[PDB]
Amino acid sequence: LIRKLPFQRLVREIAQDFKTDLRFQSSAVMALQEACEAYLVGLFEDTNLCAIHAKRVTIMPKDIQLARRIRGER
Amino acid sequence: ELLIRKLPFQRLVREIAQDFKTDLRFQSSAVMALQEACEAYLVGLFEDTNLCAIHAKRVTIMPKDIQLARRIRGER
Amino acid sequence: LIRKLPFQRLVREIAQDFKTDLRFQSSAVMALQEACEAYLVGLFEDTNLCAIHAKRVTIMPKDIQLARRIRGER
Amino acid sequence: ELLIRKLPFQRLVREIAQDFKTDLRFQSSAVMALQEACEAYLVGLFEDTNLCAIHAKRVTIMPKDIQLARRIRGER
Amino acid sequence: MKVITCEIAWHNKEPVYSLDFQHGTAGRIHRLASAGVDTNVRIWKVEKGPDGKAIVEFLSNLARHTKAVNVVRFSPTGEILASGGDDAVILLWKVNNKENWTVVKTLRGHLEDVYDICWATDGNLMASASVDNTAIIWDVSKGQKISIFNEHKSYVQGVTWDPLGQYVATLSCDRVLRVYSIQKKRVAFNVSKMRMFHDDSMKSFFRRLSFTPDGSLLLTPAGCVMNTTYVFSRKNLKRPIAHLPCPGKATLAVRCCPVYFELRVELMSLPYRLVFAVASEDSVLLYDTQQSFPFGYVSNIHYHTLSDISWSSDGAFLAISSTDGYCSFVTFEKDELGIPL
Amino acid sequence: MKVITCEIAWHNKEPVYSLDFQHGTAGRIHRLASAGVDTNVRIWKVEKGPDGKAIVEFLSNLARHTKAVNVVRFSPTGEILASGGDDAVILLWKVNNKENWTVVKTLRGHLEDVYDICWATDGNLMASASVDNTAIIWDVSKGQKISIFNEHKSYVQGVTWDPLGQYVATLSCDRVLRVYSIQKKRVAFNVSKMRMFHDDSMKSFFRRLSFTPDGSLLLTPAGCVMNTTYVFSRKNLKRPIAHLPCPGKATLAVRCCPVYFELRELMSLPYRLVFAVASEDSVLLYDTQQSFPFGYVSNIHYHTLSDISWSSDGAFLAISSTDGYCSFVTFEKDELGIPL
Amino acid sequence: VLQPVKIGCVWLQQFAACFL
Amino acid sequence: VLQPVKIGCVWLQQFAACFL
Amino acid sequence: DNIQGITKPAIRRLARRGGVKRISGLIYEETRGVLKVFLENVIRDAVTYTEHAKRKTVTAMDVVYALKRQGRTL
Amino acid sequence: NIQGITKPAIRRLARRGGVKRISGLIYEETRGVLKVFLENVIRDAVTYTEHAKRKTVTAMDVVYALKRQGRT
Amino acid sequence: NIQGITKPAIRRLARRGGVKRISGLIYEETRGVLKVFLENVIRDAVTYTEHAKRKTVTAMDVVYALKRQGRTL
Amino acid sequence: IQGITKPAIRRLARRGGVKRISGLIYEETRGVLKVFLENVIRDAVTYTEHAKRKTVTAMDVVYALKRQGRT
DNA sequence: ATTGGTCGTAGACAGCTCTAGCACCGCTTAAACGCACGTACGCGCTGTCCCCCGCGTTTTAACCGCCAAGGGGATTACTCCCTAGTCTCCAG
DNA sequence: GGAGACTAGGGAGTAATCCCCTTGGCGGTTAAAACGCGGGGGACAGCGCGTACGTGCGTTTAAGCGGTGCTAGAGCTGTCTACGACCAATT
Repeated sequence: LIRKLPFQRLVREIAQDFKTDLRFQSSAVMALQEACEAYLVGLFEDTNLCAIHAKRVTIMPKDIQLARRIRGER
Repeated sequence: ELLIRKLPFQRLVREIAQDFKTDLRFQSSAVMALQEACEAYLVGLFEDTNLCAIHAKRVTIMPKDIQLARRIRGER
Repeated sequence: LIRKLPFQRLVREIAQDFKTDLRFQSSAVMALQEACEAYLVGLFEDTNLCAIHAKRVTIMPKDIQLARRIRGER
Repeated sequence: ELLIRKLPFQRLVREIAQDFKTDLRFQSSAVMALQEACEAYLVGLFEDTNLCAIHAKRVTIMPKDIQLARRIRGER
Repeated sequence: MKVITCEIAWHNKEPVYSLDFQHGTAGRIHRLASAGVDTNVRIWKVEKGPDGKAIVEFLSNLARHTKAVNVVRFSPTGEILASGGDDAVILLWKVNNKENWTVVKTLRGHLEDVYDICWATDGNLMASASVDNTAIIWDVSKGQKISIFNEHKSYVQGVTWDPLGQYVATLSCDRVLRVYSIQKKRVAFNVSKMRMFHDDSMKSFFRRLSFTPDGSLLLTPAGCVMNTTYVFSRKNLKRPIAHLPCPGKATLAVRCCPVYFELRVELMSLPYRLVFAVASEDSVLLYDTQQSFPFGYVSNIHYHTLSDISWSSDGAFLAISSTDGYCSFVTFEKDELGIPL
Repeated sequence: MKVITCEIAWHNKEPVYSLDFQHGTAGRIHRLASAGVDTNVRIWKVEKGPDGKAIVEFLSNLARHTKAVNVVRFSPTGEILASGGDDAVILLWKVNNKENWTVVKTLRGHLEDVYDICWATDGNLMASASVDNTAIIWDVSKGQKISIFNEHKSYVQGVTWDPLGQYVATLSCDRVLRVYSIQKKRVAFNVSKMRMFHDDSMKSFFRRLSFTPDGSLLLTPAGCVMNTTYVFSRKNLKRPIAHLPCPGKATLAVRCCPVYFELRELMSLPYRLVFAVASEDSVLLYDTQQSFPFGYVSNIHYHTLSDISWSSDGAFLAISSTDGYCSFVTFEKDELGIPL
Repeated sequence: VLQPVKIGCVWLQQFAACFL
Repeated sequence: VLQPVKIGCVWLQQFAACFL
Repeated sequence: DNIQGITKPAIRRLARRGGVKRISGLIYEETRGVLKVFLENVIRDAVTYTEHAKRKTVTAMDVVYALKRQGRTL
Repeated sequence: NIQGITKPAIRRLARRGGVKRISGLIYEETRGVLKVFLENVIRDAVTYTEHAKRKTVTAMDVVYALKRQGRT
Repeated sequence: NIQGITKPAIRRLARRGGVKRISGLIYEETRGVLKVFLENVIRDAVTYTEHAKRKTVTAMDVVYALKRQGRTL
Repeated sequence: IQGITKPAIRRLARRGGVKRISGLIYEETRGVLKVFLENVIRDAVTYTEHAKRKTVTAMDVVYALKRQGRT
């Protein structure tokens, strides 16, 4: 549940990078919102998993890069 | 390369086959191909867990970390 | 992947059956297309699953009536 | 409205609990919730299997039916 | 008056959600319909006995609904029965089990639990309130939806149709009331701050408010100043004239008797007074137009939360339903409330 | 002539997918680049030995690609190296391991295996062909996409740029040739029937056809009559003038030497051009004037051939196969003919 | 159990309405 | 093993040209 | 009468994809019946979601939530 | 452990499940079905209890779980 | 622009993720992860919509991107 | 199933770059070995029955690689 | 304490499975056909822009307590590193 | 048959493991503001739709017969009939 329009013009600016004059319909907008929210909740959940795994309550980025390397990110 | 003996793998394959259904012949080429894919996958998850333990800042490994990796994969 | 014009006729006819003065998107129409495709093919693997348990190759309606009653959508 | 012997059910679910986490206290309400889920799902499953067996034309029921239904279910 | 409690389970001990009397009745015997978790709509025959106590007689069972039913409504003429619930299907039953009923039109378009239904005076236009954050206007003769009101941001638990046929009053779980003019089909008024009503913590699935039978005033239960019931007017819908204090449990139901009583602080000034019933979670308060304080109060008659109340055609019966699976009635003698016009 | 087969694995015993010589070379030593499954692009140094046999010298390794690489292309000036593959990223390498290379522009926009790349004569325009059923036109200086040709309905395994800069010749796996006019940016011609080309049963991942260096004629491999190579002309692209029969396996590659040779006839001009055609397990060497092939080499590779390449002077003819081994064809001084 | 307390018709003061 | 057969410069008849 | 738009060879080759070899002709009519009833089912929820966005035009996102309700997301 | 359910109980529950003729090995696959079913439910109950920081498993927890897999 | 991933918005999304305690540097490494994976997914999405000869991306492209990234939902 | 010898596990571990290994490693390694063995053989026989064949073939494991995405 | 719940035995036969029997309607072309598909293109029109104003809930900064990540050290525990039979995989 | 390997087994010792600050960065608090939500034309320029086009490979009928559904008779077996013993269970 990110705030709508800040996210939408994040998407707009990062879409303009490939080539300008790109129009996106609201349908695909909420679709990509669904995609981003699903990914972030999944990654956050797995970070909590590996964090209590790390036997520290507070979150650490090292957990994040760990998850990336296991999830095939880099 | 190969570091797992052919006969134990073949006999467990025949065990599960006769558990499922008899008269299922296994060819040597298919058996060795499946075995090498087996070793590749298992070693892949193995160093996956190795890196997990490296983050776990404890050089010795304990399998609950491996089970974290499992639910990362979502296999079970 | 099945066919296009008769299914568009189907969806338009059922739409006017619901209510007139409505419009469909082409992309949405084809999306409905693969959606119905997937649902029917899944039902049909269920059909095969029953018939194999029915230890007969050829299929009679009671297979698909099981499919539906067993999952109970109707 | 229950037929499974309630305290054997309680001991079963308790023994399952301490197989994973030790010293889990259960009250009557939790036990009856587990029950109601139990008989509900099993009666649905047997309804399924009986009608499938009727499709099978065979009066007797054997677990090829229940395996059939579960391979429908997607649980495996 | 006398109060008689139904100690026999109407729907096999399942909670009752709604009650409605046949508005088409014109004599002493009245027809009452009930809705429960058992996916059945039971119409009963309610009539006074020799001693004046209410007597309940079972007439028909309506099991077409696949899931539970939360609201049941009769037409102002009594011809068509409206019934919708968990399966989110609105059925227009008709007299074709001592008797039988058949669904005329399937007014589908809702998604989940439908909580409040109101019949328009003409009987040809429908207001439906459901959890789905919307109110849909339907055509009874056409059997098709014609208008949509999606301004609700929470569970819609109460709606009523203006008897004058000008506005539409809605109550939702968001402590926000929305008024829709029947001509423009847009929001005419909106009140949220005086909070103004009770939040989601209130334990009743219904927020049923109803207009005054003449439409001059609107009675909105489940208010907060403590629990209260605010009153609005057609002159100004953005400010309450007064509120009825009901400390303790929150009011959830407002029903007005369709019989105009003569005059025997005054909420509204016309030569006639109207007696209405307000049902809280465990208490029922009976007011009239002219008196600020209630002239009747019944409590400690049901073991769980009350769900719905209904007035009879002549006002001699006041059915009360609760969530414990049991219902109750309030019986008034000949013109006990007052002398009808 | 002499044929020398490289018996040392170039990419650690993995199949070789492409080969290309440095078009910027102008002397005796030529620079060759290779593509393999090892996600690495190896540029080699190829030069004749004292006896005339080909000698291969390793120069650089290009491991930036995350996945397999299918096609490697040099610019006509030889400055910029084009490389794309399974990761579907078109890298414009530049000379910055004996030597080093650096990617200039990232011409991304493709999805999976990119099979055929053709440089325009000016070198500022790219034609990109991949499994993704599309052909994308790019600007080298801009590094951005400018035109799209996605009318293909199957694996786009062959494309070449018109040397005259008028049309675009594309070969897809659907046995259909598509000609795209360069000014209209639409389809110019469509030929599918005399089927004419080979179906999916042909085992080569490539359908690389190339125009004649003058652009007058177009040579398309992987045809049917039986396996053959049809010849088209600018005058009429809807009917082949003739076909070169190749019984056995289907032809997969067409490459023409960039050196014009004197006449010692498919097309009637005072010069003749020698081109190389690679089948699955055989190579036939033709010339412009003689219908029959003047050279034929076979039984030198244990698996299917993948790519061939002529040298800048025509003295080297590299051959790549899918067995991890490559081979070269060496001609003596002007053995093919007298250069113009 | 519950203890029923019923108040008859008295022509209570805890619920006297307060105006605004 | 493979038996290489190589044909030198002959200025093969199995691959003679065929026209239409 | 577009219901008959789903033909004998089309259903036969869907069957081929399904995992059957022999199927009787008496299954085509029940196939169109199951197709029509469940397109009814899915499009009901689809049009509800469409009305939710104050839309007079259906969108491809609607069928997604429709299958989520039906438990067959894709 | 899993033997908390008795074979006669299995038989009577099957009998009111509408079946008349039954084989033996059903008494053992039914236990596997039951454990496979209940593991997910109890896992979700543990998750919800940790979310609410209630050590004891409540009725409403199980009810909302059954709502999650859809057999309320 | 890029800082549009609001800090307390990150906080509440972590809340829904069951996160206990949150540090500052997360509030922009989340921006990094978001930007890179959206770059990837809208990349193959615009490719998929280019296959359709369509100048606007669709939810179909998004869902196929999720299949290719193994997070189908 | 016992055939996966524990010293083989340990030498494959030594190849994997680990240094000190807990003893209880072996049983769960074998278990998740056989779960994927089961998945692959299930997909193999799924393709094989459509092929109307009874013998395992390398094409089956290649399609298993394609399906699971490990290619 | 007793008390209903359970368990395990003995065989009659009801019925699942196997074999034998039978017919009949899916493959399998050959020929008629038709709508499926592809583009234009004029016509409809739907999504829209985007600004500001309205206006208002959340964002951001900083404080202050204080919970916890990590260091230190004592504590146990577990593969060395052979030692040795073995045993069986594989070659002859 | 015979030679690498593994399985059974001590040593301690390095590697986890839990305790003890410990402080510093982090969890709620506050004020407002600042973008967040929204809606309204504007019709301009983007968008699909229907139909025409044609024409060609998918669609339709049918022979036709035989691989596959349908019926008879086993026929041999594992319940569920009654029961006699244990036997966990509520209080």
